[PDB]
Amino acid sequence: LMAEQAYRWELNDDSARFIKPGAWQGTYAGLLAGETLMLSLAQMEDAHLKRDKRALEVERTVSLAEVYAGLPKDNGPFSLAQEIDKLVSQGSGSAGSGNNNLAFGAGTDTKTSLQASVSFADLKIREDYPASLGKIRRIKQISVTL
Amino acid sequence: GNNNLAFGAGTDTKTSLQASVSFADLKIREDYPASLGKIRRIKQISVTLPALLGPYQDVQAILSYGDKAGLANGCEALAVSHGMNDSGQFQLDFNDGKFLPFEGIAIDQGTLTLSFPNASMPEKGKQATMLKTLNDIILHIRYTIK
Amino acid sequence: KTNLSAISDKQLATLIRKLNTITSWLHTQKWSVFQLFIMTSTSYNKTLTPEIKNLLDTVYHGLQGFDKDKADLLHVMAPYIAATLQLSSENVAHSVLLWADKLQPGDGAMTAEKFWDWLNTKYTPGSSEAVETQEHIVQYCQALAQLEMVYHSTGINENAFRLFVTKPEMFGAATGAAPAHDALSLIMLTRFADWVNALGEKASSVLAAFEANSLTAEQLADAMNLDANLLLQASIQAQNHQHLPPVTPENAFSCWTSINTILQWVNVAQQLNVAPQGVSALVGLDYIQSMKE
Repeated sequence: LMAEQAYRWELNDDSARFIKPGAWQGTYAGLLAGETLMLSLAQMEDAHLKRDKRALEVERTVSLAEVYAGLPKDNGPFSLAQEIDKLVSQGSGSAGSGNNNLAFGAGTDTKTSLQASVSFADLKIREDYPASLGKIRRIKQISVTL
Repeated sequence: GNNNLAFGAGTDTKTSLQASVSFADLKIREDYPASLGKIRRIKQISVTLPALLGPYQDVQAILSYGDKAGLANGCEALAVSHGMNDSGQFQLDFNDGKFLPFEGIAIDQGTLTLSFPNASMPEKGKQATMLKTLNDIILHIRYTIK
Repeated sequence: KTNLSAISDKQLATLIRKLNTITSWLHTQKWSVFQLFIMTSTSYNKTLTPEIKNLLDTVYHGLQGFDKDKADLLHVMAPYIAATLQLSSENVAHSVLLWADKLQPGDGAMTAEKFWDWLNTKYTPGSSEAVETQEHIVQYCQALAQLEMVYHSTGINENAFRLFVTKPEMFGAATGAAPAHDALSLIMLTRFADWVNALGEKASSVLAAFEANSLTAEQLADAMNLDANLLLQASIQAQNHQHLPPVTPENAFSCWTSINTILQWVNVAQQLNVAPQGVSALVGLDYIQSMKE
């Protein structure tokens, strides 16, 4: 069942379950129980390679000072230059709104920490390619530069 | 013919601009004596795009084959990310069991099409301003003789 | 079902003959009356048993995830039935399942599709619970086990049992009806098995020629080490005389009832140590009747 979670996360088939409860039977001392799991794993590997295909590896730079500077005006648009250097000097306050807000930590140990939040819904990355290129888009690796 | 440069036919590709070229016009089979070897097959196609991409800004473009049948599942197209001797993958390894994209494809016949999504300035496509700076395209064809 | 109080004299004589024949057959077979009643029984006990529970658990576990269009349900279900019901061969279980589907056992007519659907929906393995349809499931399982007791007691070969299940007409049962496990059918099945055993090594070719419409007098005579002319003339005499069911050249070696009639003629002729024409002359001596001269 740990290999089945690995399958259900390397692919997206959260519904697909291959391990059945019938592998052990106390009537017959549980004999041949392992060979039923061996068949289940063989079915899991066969379906796994049957469904797997080469995916288009892509990378995209996000400029956070642009994602906040371009913020729709129903939220207050701001460049990070003029709020980082006052929410430090005041140690307090907030800027922006929704999931794109920039503000200090809520919890008692985070009260000093300053965290900048952004929504992937506003990165709008799904617009950058035709839809028929592929229906599911998934992160491989997030790298940060400061 | 197959060397035309034109916009996409399908409803989502109507913004995308794709440049097609025939391997028959690359005439690569002429570059060596015939008795050196009768079959010539692609090992790896690399693309380079010497536009004036900005700092922390990138192109998106996608070169695809024409058959989509003879070849392993998903090996028929790779997408360029940054366009400087750049293939579709993040680390390429010739020792890996994976077939690289465009592997085993015959040189003599075939069509290669490179597409640029969101080209049309009437739709304010993200590439529109940068694609004007695009002068020329380079393919690095890794092919083997046997 | 017939009552002895209100019965005809000829009907009573027929009943006496039937009882005597069946008693003689049981004595030859070393069989008790209770065993014959069990093999010919139709009422089934509606009580869950550990053997039936194990059968249900094994079938449910094996058939889980089965796809109807991918393969036949009966063929997929056969191996688990063979394992649970203590069978030597898988195809014996497949034939038994076909026979049960034709019989539709129990008070609630049960079949493989209905059994599979009930197991898929209303069955929870490993727990003792009361289900309204559970008694019909038990009856169907009991019928399957009884048809095993049939197959093993008869001693017939697996492929001729398959033929009997699939084509009762070849065994001369009434056309278009499921084969009966009635004692009347049991005795003829036993006689067929005994004749096959008597054929010895030739049986392998004889049965193959019988399953096609291929068998002839000469091949069967070679098989039984009898004269071909003897079998041909016995068949001719059987065709000439009015049997019920009638014997015609196109069934004389195609239906088992016709082969049995011909063999009875041959046995009676060799008992009297005369040709079949001798028996033909004998049976003409109906001197105590008004039907004919």
